[PDB]
Amino acid sequence: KNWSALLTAVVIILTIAGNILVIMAVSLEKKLQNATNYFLMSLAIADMLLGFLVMPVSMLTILYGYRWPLPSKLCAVWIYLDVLFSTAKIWHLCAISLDRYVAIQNPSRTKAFLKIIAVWTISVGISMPIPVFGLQDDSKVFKEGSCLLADDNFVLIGSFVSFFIPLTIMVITYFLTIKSLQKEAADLEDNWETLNDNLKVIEKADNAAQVKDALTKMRAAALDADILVGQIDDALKLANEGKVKEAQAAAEQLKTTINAYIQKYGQSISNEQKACKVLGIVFFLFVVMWCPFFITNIMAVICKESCNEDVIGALLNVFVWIGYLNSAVNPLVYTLFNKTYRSAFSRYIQCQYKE
Ligand SMILES: O=C(CCCN1CCN2c3cccc4[nH]cc(c34)C[C@@H]2C1)c1ccc(F)cc1
Ligand SMILES: [Mg+2]
Repeated sequence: KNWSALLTAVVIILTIAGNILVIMAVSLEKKLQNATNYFLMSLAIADMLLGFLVMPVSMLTILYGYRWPLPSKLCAVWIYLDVLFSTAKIWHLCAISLDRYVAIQNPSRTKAFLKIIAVWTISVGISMPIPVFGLQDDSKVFKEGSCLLADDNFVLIGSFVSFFIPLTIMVITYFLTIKSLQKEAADLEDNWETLNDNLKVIEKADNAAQVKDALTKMRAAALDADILVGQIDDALKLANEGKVKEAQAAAEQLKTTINAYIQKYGQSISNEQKACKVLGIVFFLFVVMWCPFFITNIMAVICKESCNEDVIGALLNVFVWIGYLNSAVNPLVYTLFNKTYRSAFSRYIQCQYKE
């Protein structure tokens, strides 16, 4: 036996215990019902299934010295589900990254479920050559009787199509979301300045022209950022007919609507930027905990006869469990950085499920 098998059992349990709680948070808690949290439930389904189906079999092969213990046609099915769940996880993290970017310049639950299912079928068919060709040829899924994807052309093209190019789309759209929110925070500090400057011009004004000019540029700023434009227009026609102090008074009625609207839109930018940061920790620890696998497995293919394929193959049996450990940690990120997730799990650990 191995103490490694003991450590893996913990990693199976943390994966199964943590991700069920994530599925229980998103299914039960009303504050986790947006589209991103629907993807994080679907991601936790991929994590829960990897802990149930893939990760205990990988522990079983640790116990048999990576000689495959099961039926030989269960190898390509096991590598298919292994590659499927993780490929779903990267295309999920890519879909979160992309859909938060598009949600800024397009301002349903069903729409989430069309996207999730599109990401699942993309992953079902990208991973489809593993049972199609590996069940017809044991040399694609076996190496010295070790079940592992043995064809280098599957490992090169599977890493490029299902790990490199979703990570590339992920890291672009994350950088562009970060810049979009920084422009949106800067656009609304700018319109806050144009509103607050013209409100102070109106409260100094002796003549109708200075109220009318300052409300015109207030009507411009509000149009750029919602329905207080009409209130600004109501005050615009008060200034237009010489009623200076009555237009000045109605701009003070603007100052209460402005502070409400600015602060509400200014809280949702810091909601978005908080949420972008938590997703970026999720994105980061996916790639970092799978980087030692993929880079070794491509340095496997580059120095093939040169390097020790039994050392490389032993590193990859360890590096696969760095990436399996990632399945457990997306729930831990949600405890640390989202009070709604931290509270939901808290209540479920106390067996308290009533909303
Ligand atoms: O496909 C995956 C997970 C890889 C993990 N699989 C585990 C089973 N088995 C191996 C075990 C031990 C050594 C091994 N060398 C080669 C392989 C292998 C093949 C195969 C790989 C994936 C896909 C997209 C992502 F974004 C992130 C991970
Ligand atoms: Mg100013």
